[PDB]
Amino acid sequence: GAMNSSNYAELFNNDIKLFVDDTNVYRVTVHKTFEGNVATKAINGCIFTLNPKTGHLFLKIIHTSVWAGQKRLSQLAKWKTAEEVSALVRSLPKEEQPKQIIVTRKAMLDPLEVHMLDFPNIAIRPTELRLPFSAAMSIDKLSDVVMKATEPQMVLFNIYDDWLDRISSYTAFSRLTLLLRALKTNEESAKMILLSDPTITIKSYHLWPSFTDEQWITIESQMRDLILTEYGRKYNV
Amino acid sequence: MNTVPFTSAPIEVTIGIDQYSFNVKENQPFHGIKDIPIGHVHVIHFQHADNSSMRYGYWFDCRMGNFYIQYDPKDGLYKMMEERDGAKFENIVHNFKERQMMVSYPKIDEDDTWYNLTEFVQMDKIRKIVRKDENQFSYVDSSMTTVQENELSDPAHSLNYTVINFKSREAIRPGHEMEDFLDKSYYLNTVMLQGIFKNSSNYFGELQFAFLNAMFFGNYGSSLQWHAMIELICSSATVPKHMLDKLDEILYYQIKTLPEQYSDILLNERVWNICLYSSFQKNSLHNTEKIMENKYPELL
Ligand SMILES: CCOC(=O)/C(C#N)=C1/CCCCCN1
Repeated sequence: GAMNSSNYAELFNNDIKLFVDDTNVYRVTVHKTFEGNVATKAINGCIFTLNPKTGHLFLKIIHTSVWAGQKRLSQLAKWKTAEEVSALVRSLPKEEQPKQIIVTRKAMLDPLEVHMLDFPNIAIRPTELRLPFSAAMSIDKLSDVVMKATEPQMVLFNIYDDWLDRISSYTAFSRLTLLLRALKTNEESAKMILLSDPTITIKSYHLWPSFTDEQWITIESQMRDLILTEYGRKYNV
Repeated sequence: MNTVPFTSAPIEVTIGIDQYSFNVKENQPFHGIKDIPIGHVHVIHFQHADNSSMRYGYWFDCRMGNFYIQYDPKDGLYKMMEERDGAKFENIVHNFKERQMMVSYPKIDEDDTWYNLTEFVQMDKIRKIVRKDENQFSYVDSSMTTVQENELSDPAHSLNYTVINFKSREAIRPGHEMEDFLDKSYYLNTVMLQGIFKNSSNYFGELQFAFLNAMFFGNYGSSLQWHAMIELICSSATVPKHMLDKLDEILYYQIKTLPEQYSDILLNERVWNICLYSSFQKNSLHNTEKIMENKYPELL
């Protein structure tokens, strides 16, 4: 069934699984027309497909051309997501195919279930965790590749950089979920935290700065402070 | 006008004949049912006074043979049988009518209810859903499960309705996933109507039979089948206009005949609210919508 706090261990076991987040697939800017009506202009999006155990991110870039001449785009986006995830699975060798795909929003269950009927042995699951994957476009290098794309394109990243050399996947996913939750609640402050120190750089082949273990503890503490703060700032506590 | 004679009534039982029913007391001098209209399938059904568990019954057509009921004290039920000696049977019946030991099938002349509930139901099709080929009549009861129910355990005692499953490869063409899932016309018209049922009359006959088994026996899988067949039409953007118009009539008489106090378990809120208010055909079922709103506004 669904995926909740009772089973954190299953995320980091040796059964291949992927999280799928469709929240950045269909992205628009809303503006006024010359006549004073409102219209949307779509911008490039992405499907965020993540192996939580290995950190492999399958970033499918959704070029705005895919929406041309189409109706009911928010419904189509869920089916387009499903179609691209199914295409990804079929492209992987059998031994790399996932045994479970967990969708971060329940509206994806039926579109994905229907696209994956050829794969009856892959479980399609919802989750109750409130995962902050929508903030993935707050990661500069991810945003950059999506915005620059001129055509449909898949780009492969490791969202954990080299962290698994030193920490476990339960800790890497926890750090990623923490950075992303912070970037989602106050992007400016989150980003100031990550970059205040000019001497800690982001390697060309990485997404996040090269923090030592001590510096990550300080960083992680600061993101908690931020999340807790904003939460007071929000409710007045 | 045909007759279904009873050998006797050894145990107290409510007997149903189509949409009619009457109470027979233990060892009361009851010898069956006369004046049964020819030209329709019928169902004769039973609920023992002492065990309201298991409603059970027999679908039959008096044109297909001479049938009678006889209680079996070993198996504990009223059993339908066929009498092949035509002369022995007329002679039995005539003695029981002379001594007036039969109830009269009580059809009011204005009343088309039964015809309207069974318009497309044929005995030959029933016998393919209920597989027991040595007999010309078909037994159904409350507990029988459907072939599809068994896939999700006795095959000989299953209801072999046509499997409908909206998230299946049969229903969804490769490359038309979204289109076929949101507009099931392909699945209705090509897969089911042209490929499996051949015509809408067979479709409607199975739909009507499912409802009647759901109503008379509270057979849960029949109710699932009836709702699935309604939903497949309503979720199709492209339906022949005569089918829509006939569906409206079919469902209207079904909803009209349902006991008021059973609406809570025989009617799926989700299917009905979708069919009448969300689906492509939301505006095509005027009679059904009007009776549903005036009789079961709660559900909606
Ligand atoms: C916002 C920070 O969130 C987390 O650290 C988190 C969650 N949600 C979990 C649960 C997922 C699996 C590992 C345990 N840590």
